[PDB]
Parts: sequence; structure tokens; C-alpha cells
Amino acid sequence: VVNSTKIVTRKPNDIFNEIDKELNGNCPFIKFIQRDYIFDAQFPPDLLDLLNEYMTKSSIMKIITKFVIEENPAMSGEMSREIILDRYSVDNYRKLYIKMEITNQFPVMYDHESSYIFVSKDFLQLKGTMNAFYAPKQRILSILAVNRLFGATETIDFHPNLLVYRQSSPPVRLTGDVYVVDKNEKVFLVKHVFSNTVPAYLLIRGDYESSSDLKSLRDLNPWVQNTLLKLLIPDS
Amino acid sequence: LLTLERDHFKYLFLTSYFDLKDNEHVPSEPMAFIRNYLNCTFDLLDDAVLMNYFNYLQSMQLKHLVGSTSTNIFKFVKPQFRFVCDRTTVDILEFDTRMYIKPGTPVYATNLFTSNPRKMMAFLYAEFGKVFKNKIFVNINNYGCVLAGSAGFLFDDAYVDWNGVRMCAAPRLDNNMHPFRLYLLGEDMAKHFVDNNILPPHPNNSMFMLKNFYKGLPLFKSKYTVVNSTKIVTRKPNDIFNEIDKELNGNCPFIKFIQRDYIFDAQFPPDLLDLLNEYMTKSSIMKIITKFVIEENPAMSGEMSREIILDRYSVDNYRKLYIKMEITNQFPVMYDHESSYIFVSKDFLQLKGTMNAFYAPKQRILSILAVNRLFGATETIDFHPNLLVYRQSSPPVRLTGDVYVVDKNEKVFLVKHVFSNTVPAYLLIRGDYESSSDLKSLRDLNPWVQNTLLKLLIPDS
Amino acid sequence: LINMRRYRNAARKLIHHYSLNSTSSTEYKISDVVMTMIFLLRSEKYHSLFKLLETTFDDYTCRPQMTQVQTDTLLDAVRSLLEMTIDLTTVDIMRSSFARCFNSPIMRYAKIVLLQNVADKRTTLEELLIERGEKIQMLQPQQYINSGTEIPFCDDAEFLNRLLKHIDPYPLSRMYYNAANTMFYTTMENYA
Amino acid sequence: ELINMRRYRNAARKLIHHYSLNSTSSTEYKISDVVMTMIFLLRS
Amino acid sequence: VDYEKESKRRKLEDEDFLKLKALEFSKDIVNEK
Amino acid sequence: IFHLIYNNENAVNTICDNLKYTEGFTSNTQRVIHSVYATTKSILDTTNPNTFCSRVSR
Amino acid sequence: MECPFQIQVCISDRFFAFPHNLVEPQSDVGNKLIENLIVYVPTDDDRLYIDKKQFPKFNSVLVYRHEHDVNIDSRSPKKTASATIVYWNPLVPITEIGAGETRVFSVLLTNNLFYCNTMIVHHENPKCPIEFTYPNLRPIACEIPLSHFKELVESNDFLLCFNLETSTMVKILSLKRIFCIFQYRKQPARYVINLPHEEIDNLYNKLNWERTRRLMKGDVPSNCATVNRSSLKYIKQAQSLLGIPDYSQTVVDFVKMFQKIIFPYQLVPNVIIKLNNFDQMVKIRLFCKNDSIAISSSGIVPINMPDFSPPNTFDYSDYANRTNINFVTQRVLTDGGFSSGITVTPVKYNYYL
Repeated sequence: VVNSTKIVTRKPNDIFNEIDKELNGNCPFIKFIQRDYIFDAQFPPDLLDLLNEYMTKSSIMKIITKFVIEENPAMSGEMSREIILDRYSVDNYRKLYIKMEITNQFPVMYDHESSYIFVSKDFLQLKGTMNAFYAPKQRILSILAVNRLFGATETIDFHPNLLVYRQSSPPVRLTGDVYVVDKNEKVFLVKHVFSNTVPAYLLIRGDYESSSDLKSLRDLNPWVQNTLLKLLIPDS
Repeated sequence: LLTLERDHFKYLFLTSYFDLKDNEHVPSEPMAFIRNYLNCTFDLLDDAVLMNYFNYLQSMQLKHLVGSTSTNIFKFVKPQFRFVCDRTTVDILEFDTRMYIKPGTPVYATNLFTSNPRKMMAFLYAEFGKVFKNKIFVNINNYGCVLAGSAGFLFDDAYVDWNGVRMCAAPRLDNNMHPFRLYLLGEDMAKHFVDNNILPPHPNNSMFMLKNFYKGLPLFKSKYTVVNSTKIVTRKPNDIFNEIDKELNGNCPFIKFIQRDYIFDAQFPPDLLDLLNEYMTKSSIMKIITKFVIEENPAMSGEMSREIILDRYSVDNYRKLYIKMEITNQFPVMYDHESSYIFVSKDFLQLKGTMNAFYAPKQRILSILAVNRLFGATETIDFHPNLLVYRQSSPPVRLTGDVYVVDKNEKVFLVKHVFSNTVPAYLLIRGDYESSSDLKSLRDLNPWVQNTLLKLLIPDS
Repeated sequence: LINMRRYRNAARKLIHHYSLNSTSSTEYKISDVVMTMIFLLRSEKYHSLFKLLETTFDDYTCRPQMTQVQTDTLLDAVRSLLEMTIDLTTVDIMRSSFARCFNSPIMRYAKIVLLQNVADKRTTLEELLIERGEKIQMLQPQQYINSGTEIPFCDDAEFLNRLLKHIDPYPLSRMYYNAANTMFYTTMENYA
Repeated sequence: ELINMRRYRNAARKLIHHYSLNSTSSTEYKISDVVMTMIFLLRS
Repeated sequence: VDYEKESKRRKLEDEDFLKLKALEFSKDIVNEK
Repeated sequence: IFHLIYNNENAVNTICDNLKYTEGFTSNTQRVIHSVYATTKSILDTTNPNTFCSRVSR
Repeated sequence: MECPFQIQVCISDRFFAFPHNLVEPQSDVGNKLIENLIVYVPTDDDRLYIDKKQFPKFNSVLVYRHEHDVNIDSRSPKKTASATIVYWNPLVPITEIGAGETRVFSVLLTNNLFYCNTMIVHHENPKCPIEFTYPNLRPIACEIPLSHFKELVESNDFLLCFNLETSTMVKILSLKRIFCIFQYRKQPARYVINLPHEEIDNLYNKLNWERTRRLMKGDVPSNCATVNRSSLKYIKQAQSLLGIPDYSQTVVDFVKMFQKIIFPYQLVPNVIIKLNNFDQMVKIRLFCKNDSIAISSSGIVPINMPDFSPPNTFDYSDYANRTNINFVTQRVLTDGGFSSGITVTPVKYNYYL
């Protein structure tokens, strides 16, 4: 333990603010852990302190990073230290700064556990989706390829108006992977990687044309496919 | 065990803080006590006195002073000064390409000094490996090892900035005898040494030694033949300028204005200030200040074997000294061809952003000293094209000597001119002018005038 | 508390109009005058100007006496407020205008006036003509051109077209209004 | 003190009373007087 | 006394490293295919 | 113009020198020649870099 | 951004050419070396510069263009124990890893590799090229420098060209490789980048950030920096004003010209000040060996002290007042017979006068 501190709250926005501050300062990624038994009893504070020395391999963890990654290294922090936020109780959390060491033990996650990306004010997570968000100022609907969203205190219901039809006298050319969602409505899904190398897809509606051959949606992964089903099929 | 009085703490600081050799003036008690203190025969010394001295340093508020109540501070290699490295690197300059340090990295000056960093490297890197271990790739040279530009250790001189870069030749050469101080990068290294009481194996010694709280400035006793003296207190630069002007006007051909290069290090006790007044640092600041207009006749000549010195020995206290002109008098080392300073008179104003350019309104003249600095300017005027009022003349006004073209379209020229009192400079003129001889390229001009001209001419878009 | 920013804005607009430093013409009201005076009182920076105007509440047919330091402070304050340049002549113009306003009674129709009581002896245009012409004839030509010469007309038709495009969105009506009122107000100041 | 609180009170009382009784100008009160009254109210 | 043999050897290599790369991107004697 | 388009530096230099020693070169002919040469060189400098990039283009 | 410890990254300018010798089979959990090798390259053309015959340790060698697999989170890439995985100059996140440790060689150090745990940085003695912005140049297809390798190591005047649809990361990698080749050139080479000024500025910014990352990882400082276009324009204006032919004077030497002033006059040259300001838009401080003070844009400062002395160090009230300022300004106006363009400012003072 390089350093430690504790906090108490029942307001998720507080935890999200702590995470956002840590990420903004210098943290490339935070290990947010939640103990998988904090709901089993009103544990005495002494018992909580005793348990704090220990961890359960099955507890919950999230590798949370920031959506926008600063290009320059001016924001780089210590290269041999990590930040952990442990929800060791129902309402008490402990922030820990520890030395980056292999011997450190951690809860077992999925072999290819998808990373979490913090939600910024530039967009809002679509209700009923763990990986879909909408940027109003950009008028863009985006679906993370393999990454979860995190920290969203607010969500917006999907609505066709979001997919404002782009007007263009000549069809706007597109490149890379393109998929047809609704030929009648000129709705397409375009593979897009955020310059910080975050894979995702952009759902667009408008006068578009593809440089290459359009591709079947079945090529997409089940994650994006499930999100798309939720977003597209009306919940009659 | 030897002891020492608070009244002798001034002697202790004088001896231990600076690179002073004129130790003959230390009374007997402080002499012996400091001798043992420096040779690190701490077993013969009262540790309580060391704690008292540390508290005295804290009371005087020495900058960067960091420590605890452990005698290991003096008895072992320990971080004694702390400060953050923050270099606004200018890659276009061929700086002294030392090991890179990440901005914001803490840096600690330890009391350890070595005559050969490469030999200490074994032990120091052993400690570094103890601290970090693993297989961390590090930048290691014969003068230290650096981890990710954020941790580790290195050897340098006893005095570095860590905020600026290294450039140009050294006005001082004390490396002849000066061992390299040890510097520690990272709270990790600092804390490790503090807690572990690290100390290299003994072969003080020839190989290395400890100089606790040893800044190492080239201090020396003035040995001045003081004809007269006086002191003043002020924070108003106009007051100092007025004193200088009075001295120059009366009979002084030139004044030696000295400023001590450490007056910002602590709230030095007045007793300590008095003790230091007997001494001077070779690296302190000096300015040879004369008067722009030099009276032609000798009626204004003063004593030919006396000099006037104005020493800013503290932040707010200055001492004016009249001393006999004597070669043996020691002075701070200036540049081999240190340019002289010229006092600014009311006839003109120094141009903002220029150390050698001024404008005379009544004459409507912009002048740039060839090799001389301006001094005393409490006011400055922003450059503006209106200053270069275009001279009207039906026939082009003839010019002689060296002439240079600044703007042919705007009839702007630079004319070499020497003030009758033999002060070289150039006059920037705009108007209907013609040259008797061939016009000359500006590249012929020195870098000093060239820099001033660039500042004055290129608009700061 | 008060909206010192709004107070300041109203004060600035009113001062501009009453100093003839802005061709802009708009409605003004006792609310605006009160804005101005309250801002001046509240501002430590402008206490001197507040005092000057407050003195107008009296007979106001008097020349305030100030030290050079006082005059410089007042001019600096006014110049900082209007961000310009200025003159103690403008100071006196504002004093007279505000005195006339303060002494004026509440009314429904804004009193259109001309400049009056600025800078004792009444002089006619003829006397000014005689005196100024004599002094001018005394003066000598600073510079001159020779006979003939040639008006330097431009030639680049593309340059002319570019300028035309650059000026197209400028309403001739507004430009004419601004220019005419500028000339009129400067003439008014000279006369007063 | 810039404000002559006594004179300011006098003017403020005059106008407020005047207005406390009627609903008009009564043209011997002058914009100044308003200003006088309002400044008094601010200061008090 | 652990000299920076690594740095010295690195510079020595860099001297002819460009020539070695030129050898790599040189021409081949024959076309086996 | 032709000796510029076609890379004939010898002919260009010959013409330049002859114009230097022909007619009132200094008065206005020199400036006219420099203007024409500058225009041609500007066009050629606009074209040639893109042409070379096209040549080596994959 | 997180990286898996299973990847080890080596950064070296030499890696502009693939380091065949450094490749080695990786062992599995059973300590069985894998005879299959998979080499990943940023572009298809790169394959032609991988000689499979230079891998005796392996029995099968395959080469592919690394491509972002949107279906795999880089935070936990899929593992393929059947082959040893090597990435050369990767431009997109590594979504696949080999047996043992997945090896990476790169001349670039992007954020993706920046957080990579194992970072091996090769150090080189700097050797800078020459920026020669100017409308007999030798065109170079930057996308394929190794094709032009002979010319790059022989000639000294290169026109750097790019295909229209070349990607930004491809451009950055090509420029980095070319600059490494110049770093190994004995004779600095002049070059001209046939790209828009803003694009060149962005590329230079990204290269600077990459160099910063390398330094933070422990790379040796290199003076072989680059100049933003605004700074170049300012330098050109200065040279023209001084009457210095641009082709004759190099920017580096132009700046060095004022080192004679830096220390002896204890002043920061205005050229350096302006260059620093340009970089900031995209303060100065320095000293000499054994020097007791530091020269700064603010003036003289005691070593290690802040760039500004305590506020109450000097009292300027005597002249730093409206009365004195106005008096001096009015005197100047009267004496010079001026009516505008005059401005007087009180002179403040840092630590020292």
C-alpha cells in the first residue's frame, strides 16, 4: 500500500466523481472492486477492518479507463503504481495506491474480460444498453465494439429522431466496413475506431454510399448485435 | 563531547554551508567544534547541539530544508534538501545532455559527496535494486541510474537548478577540487535512505565524504581596506538608483554594485548577516556601472586610489563602502569581457524588452549601445513606429561611417555612432538619407545589437 | 445588493451619450440616470466623478476647482470607464449636460437640446473668423506638394471587386447617419 | 463622506411624502430629487 | 567500476549498422524461383 | 518560357544575359523579365513536386 | 489504457528495419518452445521486407497485416499458444498474444504501447537531419522507405511524398522510420515534406509526444528536434530582416548565433523566447556549470528558486503610480511633439535589480 483513504456514501455520483478525478489526474486505468458479500450481514466495523486485509477471488472487479485518452505523455503518472477502489462494505469504500507488482492477488475475472469506459458529459448512455451512447452536439449514435460503458448517472431513451437523416446532393462516400440496417431508410452501421484506438460502430441515417461492398450484419459480434436488436426492434 | 553556543551557530553555518577557506577568523571553540563536525567525528560531539543547530536552520527558514529529529541526518547519507524538477525543455538548444527527468519529479540533495561517481555506483545501485528489484528497464550511466525519468539516483555538482537547462561555459571552475554531490530522485529513494540510515562501506575519506547542509558557494573574506562605510534599508529600486546617481555625479568614474547571490535563501539573523559581511562569494552578482555622459574636463575627478562599492548583502539592507584601490582586493568573478552598465538619465527612456536600447524624445533618437547594458531604468516605453519620425529633406541628408539598410522601402537605416565620450552604439533613423560609402549588411553587426533589433523591428503578432 | 454590472452598463451608455462620444442614439430615462449615479457612488474607482456630478445639484453654473492630481485622477477614471482620446473639455461637457439633466423637471417628452455652457465671453462667428484667420496666416505651411502632380487612382479591378464584396453588407443608411452625426457633434463641441 | 445623509433624508422624505399622498409629478421636484431620494434609500 | 560497455558497443554498432542494413536490402545473386 | 518548360538552363541563362546587356534593361525591362521568369518558375514549382510524387506514387 | 503483461515491447530506431536476429521461440506452460512464428506488420507491403529464411529457430513462419479486431478487447486479448507472436511497428491495439511473451519491436511509441509493462528502450547517439522547406530533389515514397533505402543512405535532398489515401498513423510511422535512417546517416540530409502545413504541424506534434513517451520510458535526450511552421516563419522573417539568405543559414545555426549573448550578457535571446512561446502555444530558464544564478525570461533568478520573487520583495509605489506614469508620458509627448503611439510602463524587478 503506497497510500490509502476511506469514504462513506450511498450516492453513485460520488463514486463516479472519485473515479473521474483519479482518471483525469494521471491514472491510465482504475481497478474498481466491489466485495461480493457486503449484503450478507451488518458486519461489525471491527470485522470489516479484519476483512479489509483479505479479498475474495469471486468478488466483482471493473477495469475502468477514460473514453478520451490524452495523446501526449505530459499526463503520464507513475509507471509502477496502481489505483484500486474497494467497496468493502455497503456504504464504505477505500481508495488504495499500491505498487504495481505481479505477486499482488486480485479477483478472478473472465479470461477476456471487457474493459469499462467512463462516460463523459459529451454523450449519454442509451437506456437498456451497456455499450451504446449518443453525442448530441455531434448527433452520433455509437456502440462500443467490445467495451462496456460505466458511470452513467443518466440515460436517454432511443428514438428515431436521433438518427437525423443526413442530406447530401451526392451520396456521402464511406470507407472501411459498412453494413445495411434499413435500405429503405438509408440506415447504415459503419465500423469506426476512435483515434485513441477504441473500436466501435457508428449508426448513421442519411444519403450515404459505400466505397467497398456492404457487409452482412451477421458478421458482427453478439454483443453489438444484441445492442442493435434492443435499439432497433420496437418494444411493441 | 564538544559543544557549541547559539552565538557560534553563525560560525557553524558559515563553515558548513559555503565553500569557505578563510577559516582563520573562527574563534577557538567554534573552530574545534566545526573541525570535528566537518571531519565527521560525531562521536566527539554533542548530538543535542546538532539538533539545536537544525532547529536554528529551520528558524532562519532555509529554503528546501527537509529533515526530522534524527541524528542520522548528520551521521548517515540523508536527503537534506528537497525540490521539484520542472524543466521547460527547449530541444532546439544543445544543452548538457544529462539523464532525462520527468517534470514534477521530486529531487533531493543529500549530504554525500564523492570524488568518483562510478565507484559509488556499485553500492548506490545495490540500494536502488533493493528499493525496486524486479526487471525494470532503467537508464543507467557512470553517473547514476534513472527509472522512467521519475526515480533513482545520480551524481552532479553541489549546485544545480533542475528547472532550467545547462548551457554555455562556466564562469567558475571549482570542479578542480569539488566532489560530486549525490542526488536522489523519488520519494521512494528519499524515504528508503531516511529509514535505512544508508551509508556506503568505508574503504569521511579520500574516496567520499559528507558535507551536511553544504551549499558550497565560493565564499571568501573581503580583506578590504575600508576607507568608509554606511548602511541603508529599502525595497524601492529608485532609492538604490538615486544613491548610485549621486555617487557617480559627485566624483565616481564607476561604481561596483554587488548583489549577494544567496540573500533569498533564508531569513538570516542580523548577527549572521554581520558575520557574512566580512566575506563574499566569487559567484555573486556584480555590475560595473558608469554614467552615460562623461564630463570632459578633469574638474570632476575624485580620488585616484579609491573605489565605491554598493553591496546588497541582504534582501532589503545595503552597505555602501569606500575602499582603497588595491589589487589584492578580491571580487566576484565576472565574465572575462563583462560588458559595463551605463546609468539611465532623464534625457531618454529605455525601450521595453531591451537591455541596451533607449529613446531620446527631445532629440527624437533611438539608440542601441554597442556592447553596454542600460541600468537604473525605473520606466520604459513601448516601441512604436511613430518614434521613427521620417526626416524630410529635399536633398538626401548625407551620412558617413558605417551605414546599414533596415528597410529600403521605409528609408530606415542603422548608423554607427560613438558618443564623444567614446561610447559605441548605433542610431536607428528613418528619413530621406543617403550614404557617402557603401551600405553594409546587418549580419556584420554583433549578436547583441542584432537581438535588440529583432525585438524592436519584428512585430509581436 | 445591486446588479453592479447592469448599473455600470447603463452608466457607460448614458455617459457616452452625454459626452457625445457615441453617434448611437437611444431612449434614456430617470431609471438610467439613477443607475448611473448609484454605480458611481458604489464604485470606489469613480468616487471623484461621483463628487463632480453630485456638485451639479447646486447652482451648477460654476467651474469646479481641482488640483492637477485631482484632474488627472478624474480623467483616468473616465478614460478607463469608456475605454478610449478624452479631455477635460469632455469632463466639462459631461458636467454641463448632467447639470442640465438634474435641474430638469420630470416630463413625458424627452427634451431635445443643443450643447451649451462648456469651456464666459460670447463670440460671434465673424470674430472667430477674423481671429483664427489672422493666426492661420501667421502660421506657415508645414508641408506642400508641387504644381500638377497626379491623383493616384487604383488600377486592380480585382482589388476593387474584393473591396466591393467586403463592403456590400454595410448599410449605407447607417453609415450616412453615423458620419453626419459625427460631424454634427464635433461641430457642436467646437462651437461650445 | 460623499453623501450628506441629512440633505438626502430631506429630499427623500419630500418626494416619498409627495408620492405618499398623490400619484403625479408636481413639477417642482427635479430628476435630481429622484436621484437624491434613491441614493438616500440605498444608503439607509 | 561498471563502465557503460553497453553504450560504447551500441555506438560502435551504429557506426556500421547502416551498412549492414544496406547489405540486407542489397541485390541477390540469383532468383531461385 | 520554352527554355524554362524544357529544362534548358543554358538557353535560359543566355537569354537572361542578353537581356541584361540589351536595351534599357535596368529601367523596366529587367523587372518585366524577372516578373515573367518568376511566374513561370512559380507554375513549375507548383507542378513538379506533385509530378514527382505521382511518379513515385504506388 | 491498460496493457497485458504478456506483451514485451522493445523500442529502437534500428527497428525501422525488422530485427530478425532478436526473434526467438517462446515456451508454453510446459516449457515447450513453439516452432511456429507469426509476424504482424502495419501494412501489407511490409511483408516483402520480412525474410522467412532468417528464422532458423522456427519451422513455420507466417506474416500478416495487424488489423484492429473490434470483437476483442485489448484489455484482455485472445491467446494463441500454438504460435510465437511478434508485432513490428504496430499501429493498432494488439488483440492477440502468443505463447510465453508476445514480442513487439517498434520505432514508434504510441499510447497503446506506452502503458506496456515491459519496455526496452535502445539508446543511440543523436544525428539530426536538415529541414529544407523549399518549393533536383529525389522523391521518396514514404510508405515504403526500405525500397528507397539506398537513396536514403546515399543522397542528401529528398522530397517526401505520400499516397493520397495514406492513413495518419502510416504517415507517422513512415516519417519516424525515415528519421531513424537519417539518425544513422553520417551526413545530415535535407528533406521537404509534400504535405499541407497544418498536417505537417500535427505530425510533428505527434512525433514530439512520442519522443516524450520514450524519454519517460528512459530514452536518452536527443537535440534532433523539429520546428513548428509558425516558428519557421518567424525565423525566416528574422533572417530576411538581417539580410541572411535562407538557403545559406540553417535554423539551428541561426539560433546558436545568440549563445554568445546568452551567458555573457545574462539575457535570453528574443529568438529563443519566441520559439518557446510558439511551443507553449503548441517560460524559459537555464544556467551554466557552477553558476549561482539562472537566466530566465523573467531575468536573473536564484538557482532553484521560483521564477518570481515574493510579491513584497520590492516596492514600486514611488514610480509605479498613475501620477508618475502620467507625468513621464506627458513629458515624453511634449518633448517629442507626439500625439499618439506613446506608452510608458513602470519597470518591475525580479529577485535582483
